[PDB]
Amino acid sequence: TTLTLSEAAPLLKKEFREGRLIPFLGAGFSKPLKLPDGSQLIASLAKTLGFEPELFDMHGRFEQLAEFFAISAPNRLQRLVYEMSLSFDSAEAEALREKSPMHRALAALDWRTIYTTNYDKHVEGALRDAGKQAAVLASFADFQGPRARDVCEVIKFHGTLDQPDTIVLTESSYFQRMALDAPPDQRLRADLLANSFLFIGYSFSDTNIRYIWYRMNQLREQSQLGVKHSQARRCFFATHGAGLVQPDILQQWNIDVIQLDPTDKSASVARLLESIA
Amino acid sequence: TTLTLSEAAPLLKKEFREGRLIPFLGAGFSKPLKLPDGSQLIASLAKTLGFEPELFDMHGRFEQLAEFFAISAPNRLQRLVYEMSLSFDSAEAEALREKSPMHRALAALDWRTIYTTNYDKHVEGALRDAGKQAAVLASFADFQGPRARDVCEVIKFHGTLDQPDTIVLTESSYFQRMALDAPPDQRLRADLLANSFLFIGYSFSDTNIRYIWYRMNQLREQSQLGVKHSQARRCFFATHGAGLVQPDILQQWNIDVIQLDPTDKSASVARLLESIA
Amino acid sequence: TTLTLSEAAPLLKKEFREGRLIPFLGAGFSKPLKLPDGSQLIASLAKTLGFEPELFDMHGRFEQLAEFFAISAPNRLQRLVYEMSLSFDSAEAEALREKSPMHRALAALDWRTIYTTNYDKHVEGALRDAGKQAAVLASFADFQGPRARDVCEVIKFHGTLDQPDTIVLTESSYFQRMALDAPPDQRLRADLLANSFLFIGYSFSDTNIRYIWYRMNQLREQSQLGVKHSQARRCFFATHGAGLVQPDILQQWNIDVIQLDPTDKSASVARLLESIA
Amino acid sequence: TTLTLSEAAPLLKKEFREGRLIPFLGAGFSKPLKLPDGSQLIASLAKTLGFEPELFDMHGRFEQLAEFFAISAPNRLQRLVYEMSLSFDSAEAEALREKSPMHRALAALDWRTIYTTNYDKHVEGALRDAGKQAAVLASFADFQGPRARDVCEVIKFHGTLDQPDTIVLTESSYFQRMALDAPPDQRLRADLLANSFLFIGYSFSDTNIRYIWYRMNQLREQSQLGVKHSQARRCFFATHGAGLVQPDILQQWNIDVIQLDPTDKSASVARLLESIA
Amino acid sequence: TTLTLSEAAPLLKKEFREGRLIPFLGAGFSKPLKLPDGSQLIASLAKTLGFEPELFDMHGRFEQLAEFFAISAPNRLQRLVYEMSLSFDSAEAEALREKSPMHRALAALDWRTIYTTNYDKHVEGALRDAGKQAAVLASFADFQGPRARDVCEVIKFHGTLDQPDTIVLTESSYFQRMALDAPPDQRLRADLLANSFLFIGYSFSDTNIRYIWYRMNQLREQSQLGVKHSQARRCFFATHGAGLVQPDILQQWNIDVIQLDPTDKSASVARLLESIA
Amino acid sequence: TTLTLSEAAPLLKKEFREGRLIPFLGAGFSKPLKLPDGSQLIASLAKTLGFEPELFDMHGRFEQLAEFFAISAPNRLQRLVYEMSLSFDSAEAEALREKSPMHRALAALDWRTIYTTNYDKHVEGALRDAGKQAAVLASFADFQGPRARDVCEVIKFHGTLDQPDTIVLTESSYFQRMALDAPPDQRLRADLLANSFLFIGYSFSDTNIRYIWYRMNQLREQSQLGVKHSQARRCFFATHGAGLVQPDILQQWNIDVIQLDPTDKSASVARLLESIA
Amino acid sequence: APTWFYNTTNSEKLRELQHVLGGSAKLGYLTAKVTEILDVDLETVIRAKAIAAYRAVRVPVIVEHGALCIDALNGLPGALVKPFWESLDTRLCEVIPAGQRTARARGALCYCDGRERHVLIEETEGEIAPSARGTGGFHWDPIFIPKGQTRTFAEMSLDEKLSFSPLGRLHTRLRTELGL
Ligand SMILES: O=c1nc[nH]c2c1ncn2[C@H]1C[C@H](O)[C@@H](COP(=O)(O)OP(=O)(O)OP(=O)(O)O)O1
Ligand SMILES: [Zn+2]
Repeated sequence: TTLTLSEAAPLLKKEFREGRLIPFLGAGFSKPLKLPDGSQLIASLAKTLGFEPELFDMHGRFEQLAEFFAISAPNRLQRLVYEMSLSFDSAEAEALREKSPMHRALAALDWRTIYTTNYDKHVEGALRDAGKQAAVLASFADFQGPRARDVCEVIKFHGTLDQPDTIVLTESSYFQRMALDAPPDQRLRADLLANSFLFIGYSFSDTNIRYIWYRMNQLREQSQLGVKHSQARRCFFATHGAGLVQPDILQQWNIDVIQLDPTDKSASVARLLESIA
Repeated sequence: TTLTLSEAAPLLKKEFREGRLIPFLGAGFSKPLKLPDGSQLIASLAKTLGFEPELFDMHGRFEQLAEFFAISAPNRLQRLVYEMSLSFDSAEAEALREKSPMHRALAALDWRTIYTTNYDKHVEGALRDAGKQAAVLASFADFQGPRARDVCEVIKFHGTLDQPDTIVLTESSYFQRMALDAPPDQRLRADLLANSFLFIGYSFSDTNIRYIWYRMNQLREQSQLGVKHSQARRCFFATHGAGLVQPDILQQWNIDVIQLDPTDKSASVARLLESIA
Repeated sequence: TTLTLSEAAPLLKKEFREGRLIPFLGAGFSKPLKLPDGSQLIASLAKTLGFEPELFDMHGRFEQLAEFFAISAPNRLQRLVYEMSLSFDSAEAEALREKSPMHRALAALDWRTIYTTNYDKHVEGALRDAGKQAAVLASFADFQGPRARDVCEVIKFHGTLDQPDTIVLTESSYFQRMALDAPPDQRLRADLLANSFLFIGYSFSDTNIRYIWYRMNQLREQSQLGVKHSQARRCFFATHGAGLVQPDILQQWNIDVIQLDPTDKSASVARLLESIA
Repeated sequence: TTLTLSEAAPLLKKEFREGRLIPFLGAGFSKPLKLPDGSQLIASLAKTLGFEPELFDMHGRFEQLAEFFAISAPNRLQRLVYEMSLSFDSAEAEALREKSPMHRALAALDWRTIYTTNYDKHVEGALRDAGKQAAVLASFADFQGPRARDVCEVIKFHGTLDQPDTIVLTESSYFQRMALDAPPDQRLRADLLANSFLFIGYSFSDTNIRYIWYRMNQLREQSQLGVKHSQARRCFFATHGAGLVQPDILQQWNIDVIQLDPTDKSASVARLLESIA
Repeated sequence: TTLTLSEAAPLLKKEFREGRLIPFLGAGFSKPLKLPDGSQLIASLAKTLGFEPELFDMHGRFEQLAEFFAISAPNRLQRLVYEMSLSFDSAEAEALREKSPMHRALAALDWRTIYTTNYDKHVEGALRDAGKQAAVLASFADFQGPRARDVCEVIKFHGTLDQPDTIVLTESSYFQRMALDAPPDQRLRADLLANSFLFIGYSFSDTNIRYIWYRMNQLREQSQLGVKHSQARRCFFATHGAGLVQPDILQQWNIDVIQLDPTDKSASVARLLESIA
Repeated sequence: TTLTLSEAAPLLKKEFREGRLIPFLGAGFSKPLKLPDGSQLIASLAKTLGFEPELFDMHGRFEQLAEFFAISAPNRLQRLVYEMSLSFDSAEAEALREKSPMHRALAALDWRTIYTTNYDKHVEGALRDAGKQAAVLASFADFQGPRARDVCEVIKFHGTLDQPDTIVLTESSYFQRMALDAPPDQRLRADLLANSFLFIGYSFSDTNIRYIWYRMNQLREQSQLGVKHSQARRCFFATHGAGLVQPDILQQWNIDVIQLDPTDKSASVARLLESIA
Repeated sequence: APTWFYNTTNSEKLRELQHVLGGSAKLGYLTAKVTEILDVDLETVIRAKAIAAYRAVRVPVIVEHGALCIDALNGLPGALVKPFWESLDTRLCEVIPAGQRTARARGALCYCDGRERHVLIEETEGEIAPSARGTGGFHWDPIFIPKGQTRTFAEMSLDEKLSFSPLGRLHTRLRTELGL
């Protein structure tokens, strides 16, 4: 009911040599850089507001606690972006990034499009470390700006720290992305029409990501394809610790789960990215 | 920062005598009828699937555990509707409903529209107990069907048990309502343009209810009203146990919180509905 | 107020050598193949219905007269597609297509994406004549189907005759495309975020094409770019006979008009496509 | 014609024990923290634009070269603030700041108001290092925000990096401050009515600072005080390398020059701040 | 729509214990000292000019009738100041000032800044009666003069009788203060950035006071704060007899009205100043 | 990115025949009369003060070195005006002015208003040479003085040598003009509301000229005109040697650059003024 | 109107560059006088000469500086050739020992558009003559004999001198990179 690493490796080679495999990188991909995930941010927002971090967690979800933070005082969200920029993109996080085996194995492949939902320059920065060049696309001005001819386009799906208007963190910013009208939303839905995705270090907790894969099946089911042909183009979900409910929800959306070895999280991902080559 | 019962009582009389107050009733309004809330359903779905009810709860949210239930076997969702109908609308739940002080105090007022998100005939059934007559509107055929002239229209916002296609319980049914295209969605957004609402026994956990009040502020903020005039038409949220984060999120959406006495939940609601008269 | 051919030629070379120029081909591009335009179809639909072709034209627009045709009798639209197949993709239209100077000049360039709104295999057929290979993408199954690695993707925006469910001709099919949810709609809006377009043989009479360029400016104006930077990425509209109103409407949408010589329509287009090389 | 360190020391003790001495700190005060001054920023802006740093300097003044940078591309100023945040407020600039003798000698005194024109947290950060607490005031929301009772207010006169809308760097932002209507402008002109200032590490090159001291003399000369009484309240300008023209311009504005020893710039400033105690 | 005395008392205690409450005293504060208000001056100017006091009132406003008085003859304004000094600061007005309950309740609090618009030494004289010491600041030479360390600064906003050049009474002197360039104007606009004010005995009839609160909202509205945060810092307007139009004009400028009991004007003010303690 | 002479010639004919073109003449317009520019004055001020002219230049800007000159001794500025009058308006500068091709081509056109920033009678003197009559307006008494009916008004924007109080040369005189309250300032800002200007021989180095064009865009941007209509009324900047930064700063202010041939400066200007006719 | 301007005060360099790049309508001519820095390296002096000539004329400018590195003087003069021919006119043939007369005639163009400085360097091997011979040309042309040739730059005509001199290879590189 779940692919292993050796089973999923010839399936990922076929989609990569056809140029139809696109990585989707989450907050767990920057975990070996000693960065906060979605839980250590809330522990830092609770310290500023005067909450204990265990009491602040039980008043709402991740989107709702950041919405409460941003309206506590004026200019409270601007300060967070400034603090995150100094902590996420620091020089000691740069130094952990050249010697990271996941970021080396990611940049060794010749991708054309990479999607990320984290606010750090460590995915395009991994491509600059390997001598390659990348193109960060986050806002409308980036898509219409000049690029080079054949350069890997890194789509910052949730925003970048050097453009603080593009960061979606609060609940009102997730509701603004439910219209699927932002330039990262329109680019994602067109790439999903034709490409397989590889989710690495990401857990489907964002209700706007799950809503995009929902509405791709409304195109898939209305097109009245067979049992054989509607199940042909799959997406892949590499996860150490998926539960018992979530892999069966995603089978509806043509998403297969690749079970990685949970003893060493960083080496299991790196062996997956080296098996694509 | 929070209205009491005596403070909110003249504010609710003014909107009621103008005919611009509409109740919005949740799952906590049927709690004195000994019915399950959103947690005792999941305890019953876990027993059918072979889960322990505490282990089944930590694999996903309420929408996602019901999506996992409905795809476990064919005809598994239809069985749930049949079971719910026998338990929610049973004869002993009818007998607890005439002697309930909340349902008597609700039907004593001369409403014109009532919205509910629960699957039971105990809101229109409370109106039949007081000699009044109601009109259940759940699907497209109900809105175009014949009614009488001046009859309280009960809008089953999430569906009714006698029309099992209208019940939204699983995650795919909540995503289908994100388009705001269903007949209860279109009727709600037009009533929200002109009326104050009174949330009784409901907690804002549905991401499609919160998205409707989100997009009413996008009309409110784009209309460029003043500080005084954009804050004039309020909605009211009667809750015994609102936390510390959620009342400040809803102040954005012109929703005021009415703090009820948490020692006796049923008598606190009944004194609120009697203060409107 | 309008570019000439020699003025627009260095502007089209710059966007082509960067790989950011995409042709958009209309019904006037298949006019030297002796095919009907949008007016000779209505003259053929009026003959079947028993109308005089001048009396049938004054009862509605092009979308509405085809809607009236399709509901006159059962299977009346299926017959039209069969008839169009016989006359648009006939062998004598193939023979006029190798010796056409526009189709030779189009296929001489190394495009990557071509959009068309006409129902004929004469744009991808022009690429097969030059030894190149093309990939027709019209429906959801085409986007998820297998292609080769670097092949010009011809996006049949309004449908193809070999897939009669994809043809949008009647008014109800244009209203179904107003949601911008079809796979050619989603691919167009993502290519418009990053690329210049060249409209050849097309007149903006489709209210779903004009609505896509409308909503790209709602992204452009909300992004609050300057006067200089919001006017940088232009689109180009080659037309022999644009009026006095329509070029000023399209200046709002960053669409520049290239005035071609109206004495010989086919040679003026061919000199434009040869100036890009 | 110029005060020495021992001559100016009893003049600074008298104004400090009366509570009427306010420091004004410039870009040279953060020079021992290895930060750029106004010339190494322009060397960094020229590298991004593709200029040689000596050729870029001869096309305009400091305000005008930053205005040219900010309009070269969209979101070009936002990136600069992000980069400056990473380099000005880095952890190695924090570590040089505790062992800096100027920042220790500044925080040893019990000031009430400090003005700075540099975008870094190293003046209020020096007060946090000495156990004291500071209050950064940069925007309108900071002045109306809550503070404590007796806390040194650090007025970021040109803006702060955690509030990027307050940074005045380009020429258009200096012209917007010529109206003297910003909250740091209004607070400065009222403190100048009653207090002596001590300029440390600042050179009068900003035409809005010089315009404020200009218009204080228009109040001083119109009040028709004597020769003795109009020259009583002085301001002090500690500078290693003032030229031959600028000290005589500032004598008009009751600004006296304190000549510091130019062999060691950091130790000369530290002996001045220790002589006030 | 209007605060009472008991409602406004905890709001004034909070701003006073933080040191952010500043009294603003008008001509009605010296009414129990049997002094003229703005109407009995005009009755005295009409007697000198040979007018009947009811006929002189209908030829212009208060500013314009004093402008007509000052240009009737040479040295006519100097005489008025001399006469006002003998009447306003007489010994029998001193004797009514120690036994006045408002002036005792004002001096019992430990203020730091007091603004007045009346020409009499009865606000700083009330502080000398309570053993405290005050510092009158009216002209440019007063702001740069020597004071003590922690002494309540009484800002004579419209001038003092012992410095007759500072008195603004005529229309030309109000127009000279429209530039907001005088030393009491610059000190007021900087204190308004950070402090709540309490208007006692003053009615907003001066078009230069109303223009200062106008231009503080132009800073407040351009800073784009929320509905919640732009309404946080309020000012207070204690008045027995405010009409129906003026309290709603001042709600724009964050000025709340405290309704005092109009039966005894002196005792209502004294109970307000004792409730702050 | 820069107009040539033949491109800008039909644009200047259209504004001239409508009477909406006004010349703005700088110090380079009197360069063929062998007069000092802004650098040879400073070489003459350094000789009087005892400086070497290369050492005097590096102690401040042009405004600041003249401020240092004027306060070196009493009556030192009066002597400069006397010396400038004898040198600028000498008889041999008159004789070079009739045979100058620029001054003949300027006076051949029928202007109505001419602005100059140089202290010499060679712009109105050029009009007297062509038989026309001019009206010099420099001070308040000139604007209210008698003129003839239709006579070209020459606005001496920085002053005239026969009225030495109007000359702005020192830094304190430039700061006095920052209020934009002088009669040449008020006349310029009203002519800029309705007319195109032609800058000949002037380089934007005066921070009060640049501040006037700054605040015309604050009227232009607040009026919320479109992209098309806010860019309609242009100003023109004829310059042989504009750099790489300054033409892009002035595009913000609707100022277009006309590149003249730098081999012969006098003949390039004369061909521009003859192309307007 | 021209878009590039060749700046020289030497009227003999002007007629050489107008002999080949003269018909180009995109090239103008200016005569501003600049001051060179004190360094023997040709690359350092020509790069500091363009920044000092752009500051004078404020248009896209092309400057030219040469070198006459000599093996017997360990590379002297280098870019210091301007004050040698002023001081040692034909005694420069005598201060160098007979038997090791080899030298390099280097020459450099640097064009500055206001943002970037690009240096083009060509170079001609040769040897100093035993005595000055020839009348044509200008400074140090009677003393330099190119490799293979027996004659000096002064003995050859302007067409023949530019088939050996560094400027004859710098015409084509300046025309191609600037589109003249
Ligand atoms: O190809 C050449 N063939 C013969 N003589 C040459 C050549 N190239 C430079 N020379 C001479 C000329 C000058 O005496 C010295 C270079 O010094 P140099 O600074 O470039 O001459 P310059 O100051 O008079 O004119 P410019 O303003 O263009 O620098 O060596
Ligand atoms: Zn030279």
